[PDB]
Amino acid sequence: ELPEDPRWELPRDRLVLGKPLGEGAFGQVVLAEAIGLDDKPNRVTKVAVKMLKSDATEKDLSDLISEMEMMKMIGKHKNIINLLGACTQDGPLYVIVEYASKGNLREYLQARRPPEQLSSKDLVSCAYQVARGMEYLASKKCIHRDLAARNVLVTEDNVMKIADFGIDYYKKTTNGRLPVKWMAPEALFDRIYTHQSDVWSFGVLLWEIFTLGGSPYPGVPVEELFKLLKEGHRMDKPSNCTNELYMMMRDCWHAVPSQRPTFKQLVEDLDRIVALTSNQE
Amino acid sequence: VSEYELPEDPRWELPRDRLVLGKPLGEGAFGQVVLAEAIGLDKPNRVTKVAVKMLKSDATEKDLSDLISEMEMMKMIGKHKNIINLLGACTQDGPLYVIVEYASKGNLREYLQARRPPQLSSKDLVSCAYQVARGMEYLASKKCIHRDLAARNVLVTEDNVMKIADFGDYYKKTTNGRLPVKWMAPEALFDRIYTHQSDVWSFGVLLWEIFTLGGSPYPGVPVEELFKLLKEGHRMDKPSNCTNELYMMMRDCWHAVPSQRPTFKQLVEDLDRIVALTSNQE
Ligand SMILES: COc1cc(CCc2cc(Nc3ccnc(NCc4cc(C)no4)n3)n[nH]2)cc(OC)c1
Ligand SMILES: COc1cc(CCc2cc(Nc3ccnc(NCc4cc(C)no4)n3)n[nH]2)cc(OC)c1
Repeated sequence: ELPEDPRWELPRDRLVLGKPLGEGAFGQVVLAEAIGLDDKPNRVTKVAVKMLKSDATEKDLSDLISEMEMMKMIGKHKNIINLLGACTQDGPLYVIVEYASKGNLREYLQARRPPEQLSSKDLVSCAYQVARGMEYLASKKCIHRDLAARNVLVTEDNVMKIADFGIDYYKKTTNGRLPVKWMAPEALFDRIYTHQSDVWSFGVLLWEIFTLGGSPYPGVPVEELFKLLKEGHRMDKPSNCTNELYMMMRDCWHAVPSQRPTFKQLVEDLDRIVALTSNQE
Repeated sequence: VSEYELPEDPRWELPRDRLVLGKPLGEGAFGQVVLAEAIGLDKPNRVTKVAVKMLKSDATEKDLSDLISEMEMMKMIGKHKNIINLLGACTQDGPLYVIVEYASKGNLREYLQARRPPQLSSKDLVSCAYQVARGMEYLASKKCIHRDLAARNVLVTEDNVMKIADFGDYYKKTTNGRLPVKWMAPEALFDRIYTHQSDVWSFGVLLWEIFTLGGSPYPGVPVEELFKLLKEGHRMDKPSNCTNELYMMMRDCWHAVPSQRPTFKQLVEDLDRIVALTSNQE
C-alpha cells in the first residue's frame, strides 16, 4: 500500500486512459482525460499519465514515487511540466501531469525546418523559456543533470516545459544520440554535478535550437569526444545565429565552471535579445 | 635505363652551375622541396627565386620513376596562372632537380588560418575559389584528374595568386593531423571511380575550407564513421559568413549522383559572376 495525500489524490473513475505517448523516465506515458480537476467538477482536462511498465521492479516504483514527491515540493511554474494529481490507492500508481501535444523540442524544431515556420524571434523565445524554467528549478535547489531538447516538451500554445529533473557513457538514446555530448567536463570526468554543469548543457541546448534540432558532434564517438573536450574544442557557430547568441553559447561552455553565466543572467540577457530580435525573418 | 642515366630534353635542361640551392621548404609529393636561385632562366644574368623538387637519400628506382613522370606530365599539361608551372630541370650528371615556380605564402589552409580575425574580404574569399576552379578547369581540359584537391595542395604566391600543386590508405593522416578521406567523393571512396566529377566534390570540401578560413572538416570524426555519414547522405553544416548561393554551390558539388554535380567550366562561370557581385567593403 501507498500512503494517501488528499491535496493531490483523484478518484480512478475521474480518469479515462487513452493512446500511449511513449516511454518516459522511470516508466511509460499515456494520454488521458481527467473529469473535473478543480469547480468545475464537470469539465474534462486532457492530461499526461505516467505509470510503471509490467517488467518494473520495487526500485522502479520508488523512483516514480520520488519524482512525484519532488514535484510536490518544487511547486508550479509555466516553463516546467507540473503535477496535476495522482491515483495512489486501490490499484497501480498513476502520476497525473500536464500534457504537451507538440512533443519534444528536438522533434518540434525538426518538423518546422524549411524545405509551419519559426522566425528568429520565435527561436530566441524558446531559449528564454527553457532558461526561465531552469532558473525556477535552480531557486528550488534542483539540478536537472540531463538538460537537452529531448527533455523539453512543447504544448499546444508553443510553451516550453522542462521535463524529468533531479549512467553508462556508451548508452545511446531512442533517436541514436549520445547523452555525454551535453555534459560539462567536470560532470563527465570528475562526476561534479552543479547548476553550473546544467548551464554547460543549456549551451548545447542553444546550439540544438539554432541548428533547428541539429545532432551535436555528428559521427563523433565517446573516446573522441573526451579528446575534443581535453583539447578545449568547442562546436562551430551555427548558420543563422547571431554573434551575441554564439558568444552566449561559448560563455555557457567556459572551461572554468565559476566563470559561466548563471540562469538568472541568461534569463536577463535572453529577455533583452527577444525584444531586439525581429519577427520579420 | 634511368638507373645509370636519364634521357636529355634541351627545351628544359639547365646547367647545374646556374642553380644555387637554399633553405628547404618541406616534404612534397614523390620527394622533398627546397628554395633555390636560378641564374638566367629566360633571355640572362638575372636571378629568379624558384622551388626545386628532388628525391630523398632513401628513395628507390620507383620513386625516381614517379618524379620523372610528374615532370613529363608538366611538360604535356602546359602553362596556366593558377597551377605550379615547370621552369626547367637538371637531369644529367647528377641527381634529378625539377625546377618549378615558387609560392612564398605557403598553402591556402595556412594562408587562410594566418589571416583569421581576433584580413581578407568576402570578395577576396570568392576570388580564391574562382582561381582554384580556373586552375582545375585548365587541368580538366588537359585530361588531368588531381585525386587530392584540398587547401593543403593549393599554394598561394607573393601576389596572392592561387596555384594547384601535385596534380596526380584511408587511415593515413596528414602532417597537421587531418584525414584526406574527408575530401573524396563517395564514388572514389567506395567504388574507387576517380573522375573530373570526383574533383568537383573535393572542390566542394575546399570551398567549405575557404569560407571557414581554414576549418578542419568533420573534427573528431573517424574513417568508419565518415562512411556512415556519407551513406546516410549527411552534408557539412553551412559555415558562418557564407551566402546561401555559395552554400548551394557546395551542396551542388556534394550531389550523390556524379553526373548532377556542376563541372569546373560551370563553376568558373558562376564564380566569375559572384566575384563581380561580391562587395570588397566587408
Ligand atoms: C517532470 O516532468 C514529467 C514529465 C512527464 C512526461 C509527460 C508528458 C508527455 C507529454 N507529451 C508527449 C508528446 C510526445 N511524445 C511523448 N512521449 C512520452 C514522453 C515524453 C517525455 C519527456 N517523457 O515521456 N509525450 N507531455 N507531458 C511525466 C512526468 O511524470 C512523473 C513528469
Ligand atoms: C605539380 O605541381 C608541383 C608542385 C610543386 C610544389 C613546389 C613548391 C613549393 C613552394 N612553396 C612553399 C612554401 C612553403 N612551404 C612549402 N612546402 C613544400 C611543399 C608544399 C607542397 C604542396 N609541395 O611542397 N612550399 N612553391 N612551389 C613541385 C613540383 O615539382 C615536381 C610540382
